[PDB]
Amino acid sequence: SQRKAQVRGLPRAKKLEKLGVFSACKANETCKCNGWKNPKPPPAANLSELCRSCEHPLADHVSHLENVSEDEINRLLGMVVDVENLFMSVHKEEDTDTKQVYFYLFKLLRKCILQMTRPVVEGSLGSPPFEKPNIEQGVLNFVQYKFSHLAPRERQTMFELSKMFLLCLNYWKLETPAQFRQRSQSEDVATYKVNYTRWLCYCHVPQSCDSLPRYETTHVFGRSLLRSIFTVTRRQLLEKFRVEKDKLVPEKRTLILTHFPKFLSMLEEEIYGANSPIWESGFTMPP
Ligand SMILES: [Zn+2]
Ligand SMILES: [Zn+2]
Repeated sequence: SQRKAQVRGLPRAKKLEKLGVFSACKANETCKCNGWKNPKPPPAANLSELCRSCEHPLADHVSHLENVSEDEINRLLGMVVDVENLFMSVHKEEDTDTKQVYFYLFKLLRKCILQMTRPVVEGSLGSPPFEKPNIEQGVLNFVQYKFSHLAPRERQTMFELSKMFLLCLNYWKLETPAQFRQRSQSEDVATYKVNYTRWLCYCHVPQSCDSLPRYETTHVFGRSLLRSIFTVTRRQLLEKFRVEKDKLVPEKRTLILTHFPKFLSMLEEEIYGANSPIWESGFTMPP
């Protein structure tokens, strides 16, 4: 997000050079080049410099940008930075499933710069939302269902803990399907791999690469994903508390220690219990 700020502050000539790298040549009706390649060994390139690949000037790769607005140039530059970022991540990524998603998104964004379009993810994985009621609604229903009768102070503390839990879920990294496979039944794995891919494309990667449409984990998923992940999230949360507790202000420290474990235990019952009412779209409280 800081390399983004820096490139968006450059003179327009330099911005066009950066974009020319990812832009189609229109020197003539037959040139099929998809990007200007600087002929110099690796201050703005002159528009007359000839592409290494196709020998047509930079001008002919960026002429479509001559009259576009400043904000549209900056949107495109954002995609360039995300393309650079995804490219690094693809090469660095050990996990197959993750690497393939990063590579799909890399190609998607590169193609959008080439076509001056807006990215949208597409494939057999479907599009959001994935399940209703979603996690955010389930958790709201849970707080009403179990805690409505508490005194207003204790009730506020549960609400605050619910908001913290939802914020955690929205930034927490899911297990890879390979990790999930090591603790689960083999037939559960294919369904988790679809949800993990959805999660990466719609939720997690867009947090780092904001040219992609961004959806909250807790808004597009529901009980099924929550059943897959919750026991690990819970373990990770309680462990993180053990590590960080003493950096919290004492009021928060005490409240987490004495109310959060039970909140999580009680939510676990509603997540996995066949008989829970909080996952019905019709959920309401008595008058
Ligand atoms: Zn050309
Ligand atoms: Zn070219």
